[PDB]
Amino acid sequence: ALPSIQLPVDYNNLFNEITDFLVTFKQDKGPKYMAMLQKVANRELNSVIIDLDDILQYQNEKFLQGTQADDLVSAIQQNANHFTELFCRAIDNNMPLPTKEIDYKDDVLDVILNQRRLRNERMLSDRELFPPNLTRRYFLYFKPLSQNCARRYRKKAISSKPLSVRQIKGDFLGQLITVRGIITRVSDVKPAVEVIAYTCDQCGYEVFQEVNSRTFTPLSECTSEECSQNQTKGQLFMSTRASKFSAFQECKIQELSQQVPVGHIPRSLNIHVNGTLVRSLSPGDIVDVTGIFLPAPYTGFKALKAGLLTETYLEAQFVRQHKSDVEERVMELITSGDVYNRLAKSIAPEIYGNLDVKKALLLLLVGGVDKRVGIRGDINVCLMGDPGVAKSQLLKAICKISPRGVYTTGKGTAAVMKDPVTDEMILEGGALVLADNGICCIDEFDKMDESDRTAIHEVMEQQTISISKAGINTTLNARTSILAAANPLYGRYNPRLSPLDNINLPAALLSRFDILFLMLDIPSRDDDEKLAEHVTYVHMHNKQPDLDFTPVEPSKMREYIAYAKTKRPVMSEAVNDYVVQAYIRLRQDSKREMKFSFGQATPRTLLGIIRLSQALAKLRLADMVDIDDVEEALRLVRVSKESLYQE
Amino acid sequence: DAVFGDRVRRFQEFLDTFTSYRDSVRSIQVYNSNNAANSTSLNILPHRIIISLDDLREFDRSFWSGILVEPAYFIPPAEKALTDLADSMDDVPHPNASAVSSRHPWKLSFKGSFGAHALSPRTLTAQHLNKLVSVEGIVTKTSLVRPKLIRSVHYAAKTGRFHYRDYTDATTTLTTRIPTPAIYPTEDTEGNKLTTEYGYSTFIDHQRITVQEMPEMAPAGQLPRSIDVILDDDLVDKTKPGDRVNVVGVFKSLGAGGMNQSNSNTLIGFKTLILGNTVYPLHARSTGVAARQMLTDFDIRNINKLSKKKDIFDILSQSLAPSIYGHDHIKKAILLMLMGGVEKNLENGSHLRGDINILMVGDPSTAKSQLLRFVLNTASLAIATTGRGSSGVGLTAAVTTDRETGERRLEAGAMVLADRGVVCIDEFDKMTDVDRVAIHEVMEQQTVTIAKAGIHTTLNARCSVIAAANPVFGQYDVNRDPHQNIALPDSLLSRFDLLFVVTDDINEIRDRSISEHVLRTHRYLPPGYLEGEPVRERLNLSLAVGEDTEIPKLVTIPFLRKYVQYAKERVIPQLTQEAINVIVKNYTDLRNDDNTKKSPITARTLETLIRLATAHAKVRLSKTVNKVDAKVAANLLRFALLGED
Amino acid sequence: EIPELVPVGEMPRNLTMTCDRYLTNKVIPGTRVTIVGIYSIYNSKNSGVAIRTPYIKILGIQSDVETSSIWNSVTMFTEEEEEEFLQLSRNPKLYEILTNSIAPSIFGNEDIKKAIVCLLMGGSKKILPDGMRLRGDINVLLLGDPGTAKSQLLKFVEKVSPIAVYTSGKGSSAAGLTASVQRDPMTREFYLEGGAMVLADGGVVCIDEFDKMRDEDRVAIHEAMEQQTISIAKAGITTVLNSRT
DNA sequence: TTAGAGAATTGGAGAGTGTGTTTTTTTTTTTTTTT
DNA sequence: CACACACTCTCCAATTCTCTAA
Ligand SMILES: Nc1ncnc2c1ncn2[C@@H]1O[C@H](COP(=O)(O)OP(=O)(O)OP(O)(O)=S)[C@@H](O)[C@H]1O
Ligand SMILES: Nc1ncnc2c1ncn2[C@@H]1O[C@H](COP(=O)(O)OP(=O)(O)OP(O)(O)=S)[C@@H](O)[C@H]1O
Ligand SMILES: Nc1ncnc2c1ncn2[C@@H]1O[C@H](COP(=O)(O)OP(=O)(O)O)[C@@H](O)[C@H]1O
Ligand SMILES: [Mg+2]
Ligand SMILES: [Mg+2]
Ligand SMILES: [Mg+2]
Ligand SMILES: [Zn+2]
Repeated sequence: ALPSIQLPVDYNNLFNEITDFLVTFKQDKGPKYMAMLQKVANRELNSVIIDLDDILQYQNEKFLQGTQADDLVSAIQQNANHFTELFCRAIDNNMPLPTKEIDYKDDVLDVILNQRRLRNERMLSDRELFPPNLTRRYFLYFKPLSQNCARRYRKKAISSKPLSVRQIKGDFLGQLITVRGIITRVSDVKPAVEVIAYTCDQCGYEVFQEVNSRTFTPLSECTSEECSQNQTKGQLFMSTRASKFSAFQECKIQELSQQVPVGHIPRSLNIHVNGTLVRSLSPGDIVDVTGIFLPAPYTGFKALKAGLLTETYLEAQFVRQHKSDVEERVMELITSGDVYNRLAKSIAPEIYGNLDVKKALLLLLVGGVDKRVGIRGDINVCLMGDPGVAKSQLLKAICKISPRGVYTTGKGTAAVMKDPVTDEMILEGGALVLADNGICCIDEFDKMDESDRTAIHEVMEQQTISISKAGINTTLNARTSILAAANPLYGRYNPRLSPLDNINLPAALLSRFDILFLMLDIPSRDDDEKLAEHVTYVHMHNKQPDLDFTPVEPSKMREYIAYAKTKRPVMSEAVNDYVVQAYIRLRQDSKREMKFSFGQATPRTLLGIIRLSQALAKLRLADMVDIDDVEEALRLVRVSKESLYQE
Repeated sequence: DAVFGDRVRRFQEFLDTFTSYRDSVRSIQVYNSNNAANSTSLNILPHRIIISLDDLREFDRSFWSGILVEPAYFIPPAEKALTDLADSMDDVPHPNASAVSSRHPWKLSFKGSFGAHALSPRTLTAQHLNKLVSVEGIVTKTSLVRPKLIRSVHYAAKTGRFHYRDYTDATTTLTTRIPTPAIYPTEDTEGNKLTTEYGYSTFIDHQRITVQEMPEMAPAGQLPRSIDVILDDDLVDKTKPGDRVNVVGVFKSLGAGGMNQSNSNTLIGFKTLILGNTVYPLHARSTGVAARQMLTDFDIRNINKLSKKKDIFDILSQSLAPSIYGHDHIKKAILLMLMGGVEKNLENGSHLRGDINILMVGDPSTAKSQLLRFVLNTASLAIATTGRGSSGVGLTAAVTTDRETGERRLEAGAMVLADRGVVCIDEFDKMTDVDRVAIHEVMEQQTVTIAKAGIHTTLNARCSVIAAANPVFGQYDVNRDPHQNIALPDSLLSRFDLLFVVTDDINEIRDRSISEHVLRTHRYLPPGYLEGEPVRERLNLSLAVGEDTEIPKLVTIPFLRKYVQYAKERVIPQLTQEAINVIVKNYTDLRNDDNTKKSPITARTLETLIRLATAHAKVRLSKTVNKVDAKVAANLLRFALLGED
Repeated sequence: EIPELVPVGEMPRNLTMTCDRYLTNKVIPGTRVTIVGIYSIYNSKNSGVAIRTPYIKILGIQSDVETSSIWNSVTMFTEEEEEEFLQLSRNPKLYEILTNSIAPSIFGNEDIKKAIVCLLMGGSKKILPDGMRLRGDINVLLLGDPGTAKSQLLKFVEKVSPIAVYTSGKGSSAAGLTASVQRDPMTREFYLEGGAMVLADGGVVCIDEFDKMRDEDRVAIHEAMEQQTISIAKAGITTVLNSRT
């Protein structure tokens, strides 16, 4: 038998209080929630976000005038699933009639309403039928309590404290909690059925079946009164037209590396977003998901197979992300600060020296626009450098400021197919596709195998990576700007040896790079002293030794690229002339020098010069490409070439 | 159930006699009440009382023997007595509408002396079944914490009444009862529909760790044996793999083991496992004390007194490995590595590691591996690794499948388990190149990344690696640069703070000194042993389970470990300008010097200088770095690079 | 089955056996035993028709090398034979008796026989207070011209020693000499299986044809010879076994 | 031959005995032949 | 383990049948 227990909650009084709250609450138009229900009746909104701050304010207001409440906020944070049904029932009771001419072109549910009502009425006079969830066209959610900063939050308001996946103990099941973590795997949207709309071949009667079990059994038996009394034994046919579906997405939230105790492994927690919250979560997110932590049961046969050990999921209710005024601000900064010399030092404030490398990194960050083909607007630079030089620090600084920027190493791109056996997903990405409209910081570029060599070669002159797993020949758009940080083999760079001999990169791949910098360290007497002072100051004060203008926000570069991308600075005819004689004399001096053959100016150097000039004008208003721009571009190109011949 | 009531009242009398347990229950209750009345707080004390078995034996020997011999009949009554005691003396506050329904029985934990029950997973035979035993060993696997149902509370929306239902399993309750199919009752007795009330039900966490005997305890010629403990509630997540542990619990069996028609001659046995009641974390290889050794006020006073010595660094260093003659600078570097520099979690994602890495490359038989073994035996958390016997998967993470839950899971490798510890990689150069990229990544950014089997995580490996390597040839060749002597890439040698080169130069005075020292070492006789008697080991030091100016030349190893723990926990040195002057002067001198042309000096040596100076500041217990700290760090680094003195 | 009893061109055949109560933990892998058992039958459900897996139910085990451990990690020597050993130890020519009885068929090689006696007895293990231990086992290498009876000496040492494993350098791998990580067919869980240097724990392992070992296999013996521990970090396992060989 | 009182049989629901699942080969070592 | 399927065991009232009915 089932015993009985005494619990002081009194659901009926709570329901009366709930109805009073939905009727008699007006935030400091009429009532807020009545206005929301009016909008719902107009079919202009299908999300009743029941805030808990509002319920707390309602309780506080009625505390001074009768205390006509039973701590609802503390009564639904303990059991939220039942109160979702209570709120839905209270909304159906107080649902206002529409106050708008809503088109009813697709009124299948209304058609079923009136049809079944007429069929019942023609015999009711003898001359609930509809499930409560079937009629609802809204989804109800809970917004957790905000910060209290008062004695009310005396360790209470468990939905106020963002927990981690490890701290979600088993005794929180059924409560309305919130977790903080990084999404890792969000599934595709699937229509989860809430109530089926079986129709019988005879007897005319359709019987509905509410289901929340992840698995059900079709009725297929006309148990209707007419069918049973006539013993027709009719079978039932599903009608997806008259059924009710809710979009279902099954996310999965991990925990941040700062929440994991030492020696442990990050945990994970399944999230079941459904309703209007679908597609609000993506794998590259850090969120504070608020939901009801519920024990999904192993209903079926593995049920008896396992036992009391349940599996849990978080029925998400509210997702809070963490991650022309700006145009005026950046315009004013342009007027005040010299972008050319300021943004360069802003990229790597904690990295001393190598200013021209930073200037080239600005051009890569902006990049010219030459989408028209006959070509490409992606700037690629490689820093051959030297062991012990802060190439990796520069790469990380670029990654942390460049939108859609990723950092990766040669030895641990490409792509993998169908990683999980169960779901059997198709065409999982890699590292180059993630930085589609961004930059890939390929550290240890020399130590990167032939497969990735071919992959990056395809990406570099195709902007689209492809696979040939099972003859599908599918491709992934990866228009990523490439930033390489290869380092010389046999340790330190040898200036005497030829540059391509020092690093195991084929001349075919290196020659396609728009600009190349060889930036090696030399033991000096003053540069090292300033470097040591800088690093030690950073260690003391945890902040850079600020000695000049150091802008921080990257939105200025975003504004510049978005501004001049539509502008597309058109090159001048005199510019084209000066660059054709520039190529002529460059090739002439390349011959007369031939010392290292890693120079012969090539059509690709002209394309790189054009795109660098385009990027420079793209930074400075529109159509600024003139002699002034091309002189700086050619100066940068010549300096980069000379860098290969340093000392 | 007259016997049940008799046991309950006898244990109530015992609890009344020894008022310390009542005081502990009162303390737990007031702590919970104050936390409930007082915010970003989650520290709630569990409903668990640790009773000493010695007190129970002295009070009622019959009850004590019943607990130790047939706990399935004596522990439930004692737990019920404890629950009744806590309820009677409870402050009877206002209900929270959940504690009334959610059961919170007061569990019991035991300590004290066990005698014949102080066992190990190898010596845990079938004659110990259904008895309360304590097993000591190393945790190797830990299942995922998965909540399990023990009571479901239902609300019938037709009578306004609440109906519950208790659930029992073989792994939850000691006494055997009819298992429940774990299906919620969807209909009442009187044809009423019921809705399950989550949040008024009761779920308890459930974990299944695996404890195996210590590898050094295994008999000659056999691999360690393991047992499976089933921790639940407050004892979940108390242990992680690699932890030396001492689990107290009831050695239970389950199943029909054949005897089910399906098996007539089949000769399989029953599934046996321990229902853990207590987890006591003995650690640090000292066989009886925790890794975080308790610090008495006398010990802290003595530590502070010794920190004032002018040559505390020399005393601590020379006291590290007294059996290893010479290698004073390597000992100093090892001690500095034991208390690593402060770790800087800068903004914009920057992260400056505070762990010191030491590489020792040199001629054979120069105590390169005995120093590693000593670091293993001394550091609070050290993991032994060898070049040949370790793969990248075995060093970072292995994608295995959980057996308790049946799903894919990551298992921490040998160099994630050593998080916040040290890794002693012996025979470093023998590692295969495919298995060397992993340690390169870890020493680079101190986190491993996993991208296999549809798993994308980033485990934390903040370990300081000390490695011993051999030259490319048999012995170090002074006629070649220190690049072709070592078979490792410079991109990997750059991650080692100190690269000590040891040479077995053949002298005559030094050879005499070393021979005399080694012969003195080989004549050592243990205190409780006769001459010419083999040194048998029993390690049966488990007499009890649970917690039951000055200028010395050499400090004892346990005191050295206490000092290291105190220095790591307490003092967090901060850099100072007076030390930075020395640091920058020495770095500039080292960089642009003719003799240092062969040296690989880069900007990393500056960070090494800062880390060594901060470590030496930790040695002095000074909360700030001084000129002497930077001077000593510079001298040590100069010896590591040049080696003149 | 005994290697000298297998038929011509046949692999050795295994046989599942069951102990019970006081006959358990009585033998260790590698020991040669004589069993008095009941050749019984059980139908394991794991591929013909009406087939039955055979096994022996042990009723008595008569090893020749003592029980688990050596003499069960203690002395199980009858008083008469202990007195015999004491009488033997007082023999003034005990060294010559032991030397002359090491491979009596090998002419000469007196020094190698003396070194083999020293190897069989072994040194004395020490464990210092600071933690580091000093091994007490002797390793002997026999270089020389072919036909000098090195392999015969190794084969005899494999007999006289209470615990011994004979392996050839050619047919021997690093994971098969120290410890092999294997996957359990049923439970899908990795576990270790001891190699030659674990089977010969507490004894001597004779590695014939030493110079034929692959360069990456001979290295695995470096730790197990001096430190006398085998460190494994593979497939989520992290243990430091013991090999006092 | 017709509207109506008697025998005689057997199909459609249900008591019940025994079934049938969930249930898995990924990833990681170790070997071996070519490369 | 238990819920759902397939099916042997088992069983009375509506459906057929032939002696006595109109
Ligand atoms: N110009 C610089 N300014 C500040 N810190 C620097 C500078 N150059 C080097 N460093 C320091 O050098 C370290 C980072 O150097 P890395 O970029 O790792 O050298 P590396 O050339 O990448 O080494 P690898 O792995 O052989 S490529 C950090 O400790 C930096 O603080
Ligand atoms: N001094 C000896 N006394 C007796 N028999 C001997 C002696 N020297 C050699 N032999 C015999 O000569 C053969 C030597 O073969 P092995 O000893 O097996 O090979 P080996 O001596 O190890 O040389 P290897 O292995 O090819 S380097 C055996 O048949 C021995 O019995
Ligand atoms: N400086 C030293 N002082 C004392 N003993 C030493 C010293 N160097 C080597 N030994 C002895 O050499 C033996 C083996 O040393 P080991 O750790 O194998 O060195 P490696 O690993 O470099 O070969 C040890 O037992 C140790 O006692
Ligand atoms: Mg780098
Ligand atoms: Mg060594
Ligand atoms: Mg031979
Ligand atoms: Zn029908």
